[PDB]
Amino acid sequence: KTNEKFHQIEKEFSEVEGRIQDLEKYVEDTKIDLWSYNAELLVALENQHTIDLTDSE
Amino acid sequence: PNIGSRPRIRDIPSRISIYWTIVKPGDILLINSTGNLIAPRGYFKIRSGKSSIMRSD
Amino acid sequence: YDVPDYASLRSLVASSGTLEFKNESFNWTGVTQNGTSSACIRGSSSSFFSRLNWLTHLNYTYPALNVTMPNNEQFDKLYIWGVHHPGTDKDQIFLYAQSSGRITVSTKRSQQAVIPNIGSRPRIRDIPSRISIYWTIVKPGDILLINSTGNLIAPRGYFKIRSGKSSIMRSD
Ligand SMILES: *[C@@H]1O[C@H](CO)[C@@H](O[C@@H]2O[C@H](CO)[C@@H](O[C@@H]3O[C@H](CO)[C@@H](O)[C@H](O)[C@@H]3O)[C@H](O)[C@H]2NC(C)=O)[C@H](O)[C@H]1NC(C)=O
Ligand SMILES: *[C@@H]1O[C@H](CO)[C@@H](O[C@@H]2O[C@H](CO)[C@@H](O[C@@H]3O[C@H](CO)[C@@H](O)[C@H](O)[C@@H]3O)[C@H](O)[C@H]2NC(C)=O)[C@H](O)[C@H]1NC(C)=O
Ligand SMILES: *[C@@H]1O[C@H](CO)[C@@H](O[C@@H]2O[C@H](CO)[C@@H](O)[C@H](O)[C@H]2NC(C)=O)[C@H](O)[C@H]1NC(C)=O
Ligand SMILES: *[C@@H]1O[C@H](CO)[C@@H](O)[C@H](O)[C@H]1NC(C)=O
Ligand SMILES: *[C@@H]1O[C@H](CO)[C@@H](O)[C@H](O)[C@H]1NC(C)=O
Ligand SMILES: *[C@@H]1O[C@H](CO)[C@@H](O)[C@H](O)[C@H]1NC(C)=O
Repeated sequence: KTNEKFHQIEKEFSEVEGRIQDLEKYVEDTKIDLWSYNAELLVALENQHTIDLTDSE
Repeated sequence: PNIGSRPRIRDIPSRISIYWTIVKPGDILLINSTGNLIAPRGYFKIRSGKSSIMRSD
Repeated sequence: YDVPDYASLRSLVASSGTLEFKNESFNWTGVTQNGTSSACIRGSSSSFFSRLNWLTHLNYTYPALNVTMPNNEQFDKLYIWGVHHPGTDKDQIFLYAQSSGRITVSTKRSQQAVIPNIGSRPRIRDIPSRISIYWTIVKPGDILLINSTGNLIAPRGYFKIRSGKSSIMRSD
């Protein structure tokens, strides 16, 4: 059930450019951190609910 | 255009700078110049799409 | 001084956390060095910035410059320089023989061309003139080429730009 992500911003750099490049790196890092926390929380919730479901059953 | 003695790469010091202008339907494109012009031979069909670019090996 | 794109130069400098300035023997010939300003006082005497070298006419002339400095070793080299925006036409002629001197600092990858514009800015600390601070970073294997016809404030060396964990903050 993935979603299309055809076009995105450039996420790798080989030069120092200034404030816009730093902003792009910052938004990339914030998105990655938020999605990592979301994934960890989702896995923990699903594991807890599965372990409790297969015990209440 | 600004004349300048840039370091030689492939035994040529001169450079070119590439611009781009997009014309909407109903508009016209007008080109005026007095020198240092590198003109187009035609136009590219810019359109919305699902294409993308990536850098790999 | 006023720095075009100041918020980017500040972040670029603050991310390295190193002020290891290394003097380099540049090829400034035919012009006088060590310009002196009265608003800058060091040791109760007129002075100027230590890192930036303010060049001026020598013997009522200012020959065009073409200097180079290759980067051999395996680290980047950051050059901080600037351009002097004078107050009036008289203040421009008194310092340089050229009234509208272009400047051009080029690496192999890209070039920067600047035109100083004369203007009567409001006086701050009893001086109307300004300076604009730029910066060029040289990758390993590239060379830095500086060409100028006036209004040049050259570097004395280079800063050792490197990746690091440093940062900047504003507090009291
Ligand atoms: C301004 O300074 C630059 C940098 O020093 C000079 O560019 C360099 O000029 C030399 C001498 O012409 C070049 O080396 C030789 O060039 C010719 C090419 O026709 C040829 O004899 C050799 O193959 C050799 O390459 C050199 O490539 C060139 N570039 C660099 C990066 O060093 C420049 O000539 C100076 N003067 C002016 C008026 O631009
Ligand atoms: C253009 O207009 C500006 C703004 O009015 C003028 O700048 C101001 O000029 C006055 C008169 O020179 C300055 O006041 C006095 O200046 C001298 C400095 O040598 C001195 O007698 C006093 O200490 C006093 O400061 C004033 O500072 C200056 N700036 C401002 C912000 O008011 C300017 O002179 C006009 N003309 C030209 C040709 O630029
Ligand atoms: C640096 O580039 C400048 C132009 O930016 C060159 O200056 C020219 O030099 C020639 C040769 O003396 C003069 O006839 C021209 O009038 C100059 N033009 C300008 C706009 O100043 C200069 O040649 C370059 N430096 C060197 C050392 O070659
Ligand atoms: C320095 O600049 C002068 C300019 O005339 C040039 O002739 C000379 O070769 C350069 N290098 C040295 C080491 O003097
Ligand atoms: C300019 O001042 C510096 C620093 O004091 C000194 O090393 C240099 O020799 C001076 N150059 C000239 C041309 O006076
Ligand atoms: C300055 O240039 C003039 C005109 O060529 C010459 O007579 C004089 O000797 C020069 N002075 C110096 C200090 O080079």
